Amino acid sequence: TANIPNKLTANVRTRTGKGASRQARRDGKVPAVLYGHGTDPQHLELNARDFAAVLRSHGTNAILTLDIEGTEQLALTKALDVHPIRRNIQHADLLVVQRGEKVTVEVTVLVEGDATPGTLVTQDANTIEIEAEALSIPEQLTVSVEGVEAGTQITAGQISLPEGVNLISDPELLVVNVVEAPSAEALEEEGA
Amino acid sequence: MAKADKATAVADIAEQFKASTATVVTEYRGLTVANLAELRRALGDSATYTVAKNTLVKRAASEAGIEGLDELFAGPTAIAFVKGEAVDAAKAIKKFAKDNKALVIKGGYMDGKALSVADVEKIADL
Amino acid sequence: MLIPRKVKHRKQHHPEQRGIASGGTSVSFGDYGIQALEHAYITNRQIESARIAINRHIKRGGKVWINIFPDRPLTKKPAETRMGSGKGSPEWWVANVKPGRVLFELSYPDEKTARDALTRAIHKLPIKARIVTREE
Amino acid sequence: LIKLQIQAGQANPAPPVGPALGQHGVNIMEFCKAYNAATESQRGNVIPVEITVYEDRSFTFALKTPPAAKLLLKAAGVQKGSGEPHKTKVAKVTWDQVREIAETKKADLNANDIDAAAKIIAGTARSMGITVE
Amino acid sequence: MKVNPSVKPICDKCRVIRRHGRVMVICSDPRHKQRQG
Amino acid sequence: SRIGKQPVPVPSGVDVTINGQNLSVKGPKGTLTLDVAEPISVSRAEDGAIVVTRPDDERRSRSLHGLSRTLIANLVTGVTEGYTQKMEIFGVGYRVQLKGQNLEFALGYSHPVLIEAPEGITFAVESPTKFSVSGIDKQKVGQISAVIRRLRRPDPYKGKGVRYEGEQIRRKVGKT
Amino acid sequence: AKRGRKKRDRKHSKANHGKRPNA
RNA sequence: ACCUCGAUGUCGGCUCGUCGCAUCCUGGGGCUGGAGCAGGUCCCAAGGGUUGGGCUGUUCGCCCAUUAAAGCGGCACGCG
RNA sequence: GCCCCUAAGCGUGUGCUAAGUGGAAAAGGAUGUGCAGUCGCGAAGACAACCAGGAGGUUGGCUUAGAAGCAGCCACCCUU
Ligand SMILES: [Mg+2]
Ligand SMILES: [Mg+2]
Ligand SMILES: [Mg+2]
Ligand SMILES: [Mg+2]
Ligand SMILES: [Mg+2]
Ligand SMILES: [Mg+2]
Ligand SMILES: [Mg+2]
Ligand SMILES: [Mg+2]
Ligand SMILES: [Mg+2]
Ligand SMILES: [Mg+2]
Ligand SMILES: [Mg+2]
Ligand SMILES: [Mg+2]
Ligand SMILES: [Mg+2]
Ligand SMILES: [Mg+2]
Ligand SMILES: [Mg+2]
Ligand SMILES: [Mg+2]
Ligand SMILES: [Mg+2]
Ligand SMILES: [Mg+2]
Ligand SMILES: [Mg+2]
Ligand SMILES: [Mg+2]
Ligand SMILES: [Mg+2]
Ligand SMILES: [Mg+2]
Ligand SMILES: [Mg+2]
Ligand SMILES: [Mg+2]
Ligand SMILES: [Mg+2]
Ligand SMILES: [Mg+2]
Ligand SMILES: [Mg+2]
Ligand SMILES: [Mg+2]
Ligand SMILES: [Mg+2]
Ligand SMILES: [Mg+2]
Ligand SMILES: [Mg+2]
Ligand SMILES: [Mg+2]
Ligand SMILES: [Zn+2]
Repeated sequence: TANIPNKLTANVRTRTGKGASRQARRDGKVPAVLYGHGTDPQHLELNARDFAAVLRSHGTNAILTLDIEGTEQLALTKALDVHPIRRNIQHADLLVVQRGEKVTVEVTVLVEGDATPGTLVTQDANTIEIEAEALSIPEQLTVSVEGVEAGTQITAGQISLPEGVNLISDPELLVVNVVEAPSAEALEEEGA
Repeated sequence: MAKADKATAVADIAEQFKASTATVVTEYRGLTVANLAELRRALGDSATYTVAKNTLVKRAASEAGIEGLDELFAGPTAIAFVKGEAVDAAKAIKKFAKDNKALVIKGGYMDGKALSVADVEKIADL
Repeated sequence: MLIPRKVKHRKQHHPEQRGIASGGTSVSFGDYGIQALEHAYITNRQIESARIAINRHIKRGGKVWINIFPDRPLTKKPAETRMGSGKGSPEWWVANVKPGRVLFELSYPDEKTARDALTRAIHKLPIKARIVTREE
Repeated sequence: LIKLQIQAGQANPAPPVGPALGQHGVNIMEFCKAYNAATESQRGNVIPVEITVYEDRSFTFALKTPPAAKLLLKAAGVQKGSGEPHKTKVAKVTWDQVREIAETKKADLNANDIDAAAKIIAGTARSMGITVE
Repeated sequence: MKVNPSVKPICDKCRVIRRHGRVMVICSDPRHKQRQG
Repeated sequence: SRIGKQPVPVPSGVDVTINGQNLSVKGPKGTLTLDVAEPISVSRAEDGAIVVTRPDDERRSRSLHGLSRTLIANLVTGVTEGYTQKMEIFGVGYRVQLKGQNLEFALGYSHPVLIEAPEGITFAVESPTKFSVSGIDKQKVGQISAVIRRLRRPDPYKGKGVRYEGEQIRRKVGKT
Repeated sequence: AKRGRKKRDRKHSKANHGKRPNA
């Protein structure tokens, strides 16, 4: 797995606080904090539009090259602050990284396939935990479902992991549960 | 329809022509899929009978010497690629036009020449 | 009609309506969900009406999740009585819903039918609400 | 130019047949006798017959082969098809019956060869849900 | 001529028009003819 | 707009006069008048064409452009050829006759009914049941044809009354 | 109910700044 | 429980009205599971009209004959 | 607060609205309109419109008087 770093421009914040953050969000700037093993907290501001586009293109766990006043720095999107209601981006958490670093990452698992018609499949574990390399973090992990019948329990173990990818979660996690499709009678019974 | 699918169709139709010895261009406006499928029974034996969009064909026809068939793309384009022998497609289309009377042959091509209805009928007879 | 089996205090103050939802703000079980936009109290009957509306629509298959339980009560005193003389007696069992909360959750193959079912559900609710999927 | 499906040894019912093409202005008795003669030259199969109608009311009967699903129902030996295809597998069909039905429907199909007809017959048996191996 | 605060295209042949500042629905079927009011 | 960017050709038997925004067209069938709106500019291409132009593509300009272009086209077509509509009636004993220029109908009412052809329009009955109307103005011809059509209430059961030829009436069956 | 509407709405006068005595 | 207890007379009925339309009749339309006759329902429409008796203090209600119809409401549940 | 009533601005610049919105109101309905943005197809000619087709298995199986692409249920298949 070899993904390209993404190039973003950051400018160091002049003021910090709720008023400064509201003002910065007002004119299209998103506040971010760069903290890592370098033990240097940088309060930065990013273009909201371009950052959002990069996130959409390359998921939540994207590797970034930030332009701190000419300096190109490798960072990772550790956390995002989204408004519960209007789905903005409120704040960003960025972790300094050097190449060849072991990274702990939540990666979304997507269920694809054609289950048997008398089957309903429920995706129970929304996202799974991976130890990998900073330059080689998947975007999605795929689970195929074909011929799955009766109660077919897919645990965290059965997900295929590429090279350099390590499963941190306990492999018991029911990522996908295959069940009998609820009946025309069963639906009228739950909740009463 | 997307441009990639059109490019793939252009390449495939070009490839099918390079495997064809000669071609016939006809008009099908005015026939149903029933008799059309019966024709694919008749023409599917040796030759190949298909239809393509003219703007797709001219990029497919610019490949070989069927660049002289650009002027026969007027009207709905039905192409008969004669692969087995030469004359089978011409006589089969002539009889299908005699029975149906709903087909008009725009022309044909082979041996470096694109040739009109009279010359096709000659080769269809010769 | 979902009624809690027992409560520690059967007569309570009104659930106060300030702020936006902190928990339950994401779709967690089904493919789709309904996100609330207003502040409200939601009773038993509204929930069962919406749930039957969904069930009638999707009909055959797919499963539904209800993320909120009407466990906070509301009392009414008998009519034709003056003010005072003690608090009333409980009648109707509600839940305090704030904007951002996810009410109903659906797992169903088809997208359009799912949206239609959730729309039928929303029309039964006293508040503005919208359909939210698990995609960001 | 209409179509009906009428059984082997049966003719002249009121609901399915009589008014069906009696409102098409076609002579019913001559059709009935001719189709009956032909189908007793078949001896064995419910047949779909297509009436080709003209302006002077002269009619021609198009006798296509007995229906593919009906041919598979008589092939698998069961009187009734399944209520839940691919779930309720009432009977079984073998590849040799598949080839015989493929020949008959080749006489009825647009299929150019035997294999296409066999694939069509497999689809037809699946449509009603009888196990094909 | 239905008159309702809601007007919707009952069948796909229905078309929605605004005449003289009010919204109505026109269709070949006179049953589907309705007005928003 | 998109229609309003197609030039209006002037046939040889046609004469055109333009006075600012006013327009007049004279041909074998007579003379007709028209006025265009302030936003729209009108020119005559010396190649025997008419050009309708707009300065802007806002709502008023876009809407008025095609309107004015089609309107002048209809105006010239009226004095070149004219306009003809056909009527044809259904029902037993439904009577149509011409008295000079005036049209008389007997559609089942106790009394017979009359309609008067206004100036610029004429009637022609060739059958007791069907006839035609000729005129210079498309709009006036359509108006009179409509008022003729309205005379008898529509019948989905037996379909009595006047009709256009091309139109088809919906019909239900009164079963009882 | 008209009168209560009138008073509660004239409370919104730009001079009253959203407050008037007696609602 | 905000005016009225150094007084603001309270039910039905009679006389006299005035206004609203959320129209009972008359008028104009749309749709019909509208053949016609006769209907159903929705929209527009306040010009005019909208009975006499038996029982009840009665309002109301039932009933008897009719009428095109025998509307509902506000005006201190109008008016001592 | 500044057109007149009524003292002071029918003030300047850039837009927006057609509803007297301004100068009352809900769920909800809706090709009004402006700004900004995402995805599709589009000269290899897109969309609309104008002309030709949309066939065979087959009336797929159950239910049914009936069920044949078009009360209903299951799969939702195959050739030219
Ligand atoms: Mg508090
Ligand atoms: Mg939450
Ligand atoms: Mg919490
Ligand atoms: Mg609501
Ligand atoms: Mg409705
Ligand atoms: Mg009130
Ligand atoms: Mg208050
Ligand atoms: Mg007092
Ligand atoms: Mg006093
Ligand atoms: Mg007193
Ligand atoms: Mg009065
Ligand atoms: Mg009214
Ligand atoms: Mg009327
Ligand atoms: Mg009416
Ligand atoms: Mg009146
Ligand atoms: Mg008057
Ligand atoms: Mg009154
Ligand atoms: Mg009083
Ligand atoms: Mg009174
Ligand atoms: Mg009183
Ligand atoms: Mg007194
Ligand atoms: Mg008194
Ligand atoms: Mg007095
Ligand atoms: Mg002054
Ligand atoms: Mg000012
Ligand atoms: Mg000024
Ligand atoms: Mg000014
Ligand atoms: Mg106002
Ligand atoms: Mg409002
Ligand atoms: Mg809405
Ligand atoms: Mg078919
Ligand atoms: Mg059917
Ligand atoms: Zn309609």
